[PDB]
Amino acid sequence: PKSMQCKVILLDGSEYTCDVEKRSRGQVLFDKVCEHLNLLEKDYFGLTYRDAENQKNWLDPAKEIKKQVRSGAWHFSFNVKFYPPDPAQLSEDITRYYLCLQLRDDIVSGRLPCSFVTLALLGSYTVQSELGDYDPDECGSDYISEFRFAPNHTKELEDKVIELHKSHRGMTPAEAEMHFLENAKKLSMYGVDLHHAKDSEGVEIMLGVCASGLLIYRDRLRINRFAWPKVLKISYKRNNFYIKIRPGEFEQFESTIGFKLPNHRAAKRLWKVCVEHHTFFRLL
Ligand SMILES: CN1CCN(C(=O)Nc2ccc(F)cc2)CC1
Repeated sequence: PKSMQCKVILLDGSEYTCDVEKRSRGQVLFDKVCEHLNLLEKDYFGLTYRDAENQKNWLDPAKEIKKQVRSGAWHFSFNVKFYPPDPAQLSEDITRYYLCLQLRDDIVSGRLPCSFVTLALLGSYTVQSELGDYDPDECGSDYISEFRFAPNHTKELEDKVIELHKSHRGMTPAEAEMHFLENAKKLSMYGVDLHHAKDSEGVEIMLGVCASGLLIYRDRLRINRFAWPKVLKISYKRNNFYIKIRPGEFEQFESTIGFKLPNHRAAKRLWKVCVEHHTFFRLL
């Protein structure tokens, strides 16, 4: 029974390797990775792979791995797929831990923009969780953490992490990880999956997919929002993506809104993540 080697980049940056039968569905690999991670609250997570265009795609757990990775390597990342709006409602501390690891990469990568002060506060909770109580012996006036806190590190930011770390004496890792999440969850781009697009006029916009709905960023001023309940149908056709809005009160007709994506693959990818978010966040 022929098996393919799988390599999975974990959220701590280490690599998990296993074998699966070459006709295996994504769920088989996902279950192995989650068992490795001692993760029970699996519904928030997924595996990603890179397609022939180097775009990130979710591995569909219901479909054969081979039919998704096609010509590419059996190389994956383990990621948060659905960011919980209220991480305090998760059952297990270990779930919150993996969500913290993801958010730390979202911040360092610049996917999740963050003020100086919030970068320093999030850093201070990570330091408290991972080293415990502040110790002056380790950190002199010239201290620079090994910890990556931001897309760009400054001495000022390092100083502020240390100043806030001092305030967290007695804080336990789950407690510090919960404070991390109570701050991160409020950030305007928390759990927003962004897609480059053009409006029905050719104006370059961003489409954001998240728990609360579909966001349209037409620049720093003029952000439109479509809550998931207000969306009856998501469709794609060639390079175009469409949302069918419920009729407003006393309105005769549904309304359909159309966008232009980079290519057909990008339209199908945006369609699939919207359908998935709509289904996931509808239920809980
Ligand atoms: C396999 N499904 C996954 C979706 N669904 C669920 O509970 N979603 C959810 C929404 C929002 C939240 F914050 C947590 C979970 C039930 C089982």
